[PDB]
Order: sequence, then structure tokens, then C-alpha cells
Amino acid sequence: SPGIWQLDCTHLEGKVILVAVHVASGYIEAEVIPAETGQETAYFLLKLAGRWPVKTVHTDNGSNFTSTTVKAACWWAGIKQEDGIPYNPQSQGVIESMNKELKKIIGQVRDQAEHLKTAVQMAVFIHNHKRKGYSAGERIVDIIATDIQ
Amino acid sequence: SPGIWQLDCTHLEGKVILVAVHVASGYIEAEVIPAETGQETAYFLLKLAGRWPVKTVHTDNGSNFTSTTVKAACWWAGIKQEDGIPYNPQSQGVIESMNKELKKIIGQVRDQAEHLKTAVQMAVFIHNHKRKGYSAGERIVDIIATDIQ
Ligand SMILES: C=CC[N@H+](Cc1ccccc1C(=O)NCc1ccc(OC)cc1)Cc1ccc2c(c1C(=O)O)OC[C@H](CCC(=O)O)O2
Ligand SMILES: C=CC[N@H+](Cc1ccccc1C(=O)NCc1ccc(OC)cc1)Cc1ccc2c(c1C(=O)O)OC[C@H](CCC(=O)O)O2
Repeated sequence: SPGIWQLDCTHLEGKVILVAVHVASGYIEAEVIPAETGQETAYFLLKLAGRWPVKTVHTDNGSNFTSTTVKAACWWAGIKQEDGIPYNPQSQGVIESMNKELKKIIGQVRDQAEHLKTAVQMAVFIHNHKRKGYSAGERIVDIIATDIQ
Repeated sequence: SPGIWQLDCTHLEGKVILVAVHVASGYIEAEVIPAETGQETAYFLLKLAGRWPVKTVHTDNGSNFTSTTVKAACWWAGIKQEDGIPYNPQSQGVIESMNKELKKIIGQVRDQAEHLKTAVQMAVFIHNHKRKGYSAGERIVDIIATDIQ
């Protein structure tokens, strides 16, 4: 559980926002990309796994699950690549709610930057720091530290 | 201490590698950029502070310290922007050594990717996971978790 992440792809302004969610905490990293290719996804996972102890990634769709470039990145970074089938139906709902919340935050900041990428990084910051009371940033560190110990 | 980071800029292949080091742990994030502008530095700090609890950043040079774009990003993200004067002379040595280590690792992986950015992210992964016995990734999580509790 401390090492489980889920990929999520959402769309805004004719661009793609790729999101990785740490399942147990709700902490996220995200990036804007032109389109969701195997290479973009592979590079994103490489970045993520260099920054956090990524044991398993539930991929966001079958194309990323199939992609040999994505499999190659997961091999390189020691990540177990898995499907993202919502065996628990609550998973779809959680992802959908997160995309809605993220788009809400982007709207709230959208006028503070010219470029969508900047707004998305502001949204990451706000999401990770929001207290609901601990924040997702606090939760992820505590979960992982407990695991190390 | 748990919230203090240091910026560092090094050069390779006619490109700039911008690095943020978590001082207490030696954990790093890095990106390749064409040149080290206020806007590039500002965007990098925005990303960093959305991901880790960044209290203070020692800037890497006077241009980044002066930059109103960098100051604005620090304001946005709640970061105390500071100079990077090595009042402890051991600081220059530590940075120099880290740049040498990073370039060594990049050399070791350089043939595994076409693009420097890929090699740099591989280098981040190797550096953060290397056991020195705990890794820098373990140390940062432990330091921050201890602070939270
Ligand atoms: C078909 C893939 C292309 N190469 C093949 C290659 C070219 C030359 C030498 C070795 C290889 C090789 O297969 N090594 C094993 C490997 C596989 C996956 C992997 O994924 C992390 C990293 C490494 C690897 C690569 C992937 C994603 C990238 C890259 C690059 C690159 O070559 O640098 O460059 C930046 C780009 C940014 C995102 C975007 O622009 O889409 O993401
Ligand atoms: C003179 C700066 C340009 N704007 C001014 C702007 C334009 C329109 C509306 C508001 C503003 C405004 O001042 N808001 C307050 C503010 C200041 C600093 C800040 O720092 C994170 C974020 C927000 C902000 C900006 C900075 C770095 C970027 C950006 C953008 C952007 O406008 O989206 O876009 C991507 C780029 C990527 C790295 C690269 O390509 O160099 O980094």
C-alpha cells in the first residue's frame, strides 16, 4: 500500500494533463503534455519513481498498459506495471471526483498564469497542501516513513 | 532544517541542469532547461514546493536571487527566498562533489537514452536510491515525518 500509485489522464484546453495519485494518501504529481503517448507516460513514470518509492503503478488505460516503452520504463525504474481495472467500483468515482476538483482549482488560478502548465502546477500545490486535519503531503510522508520504520 | 533546500545549476551538452538539493538529506530533484532564466527557475520552484514542504530556498546565484519572477514564485508558494553565500565553506565543496557525482552517473547511463533529460532523470533516480545504510529518499521522508509528528 505505501508504494501503490494510480495513473490518470484528463483533458483541458485541448491539452492532456497526466496525473499520478498515491492511492493511500491522495497525494498527486501532474504534468501537461501535448498528447498521451507511451514515451510521455514512460518519461513521467521515470520522474515519479526517482522522487518517491513507486512499487506498483495501476496504468490509466490499455494503451499505456500495452506500451513497450511504458513497460521498459517500469522495468528500468523497478516498478510493477499493473492494469487499472476498478475491481472496487468506488475507484472510478474517486478518480472522477479528483479530476473535477483539479479542474476546479485550475479555474480558480487560471488567470494567474498565461500557460496551462503553470496553472496545473499551482493546482498540484493547492491539492497537496489542502487540509481535510492533515494534508495529502503530510499523509504520504507519514505512510512512507511508517513503512521504512 | 527539514524545510531547507539549495538550488544548484550545472552544465552539460550545451544545456543547463537545474538541481534542488534537500540540504539535510542530500535528496535531489533536477530538470534540463535550455538556459537558466528567472522564469525557468520560478517554474522549477513552483513544482518543487507543490511536491515537498519547501520552507526556505538558498538560491544558486545573484541573478536568481534578484529575479522578480523568482521572488513572485517564492511568494506564491510560501517559500522564504535566501542567498546561497557559503558562510560554511564546506557548502561549495558539497555542491561541487554533487555535480561531479551527477555527471558521473549521467555518463554511466548516457547510452540508455537519446535525450539528455532522460539520462538526468535516470541520474536523479540512482542518486536518490543509492544506499550510503539509508538512501537520500529514505532520509528525506524520515526527516520530514519526524518534523510532522
Ligand atoms: C522509444 C523511446 C525513446 N528512447 C529510446 C532509446 C533511445 C536511445 C537509446 C536507448 C533507448 C531506450 O529504449 N532506452 C531504454 C528506455 C526505455 C524507456 C524509457 O522511458 C523513460 C527510458 C529508457 C528512450 C526514451 C524514452 C522516453 C523519453 C525519452 C527517451 C530517450 O531516448 O531519451 O526522451 C525524452 C522523452 C520525453 C517525453 C516525450 O517527449 O514523449 O521521453
Ligand atoms: C513573467 C512570468 C510569466 N508569467 C506572468 C503572468 C502571465 C499571465 C498572468 C499572470 C502572470 C504572473 O506574473 N503571475 C504570477 C506568477 C509569477 C511567477 C510564477 O512562477 C511560477 C507563477 C505565477 C507567470 C509564469 C511564470 C513562469 C512560467 C510560466 C508563467 C506563465 O505565465 O504561465 O509559464 C511556464 C514557464 C515554464 C518555464 C519556462 O518556459 O521558462 O514558467
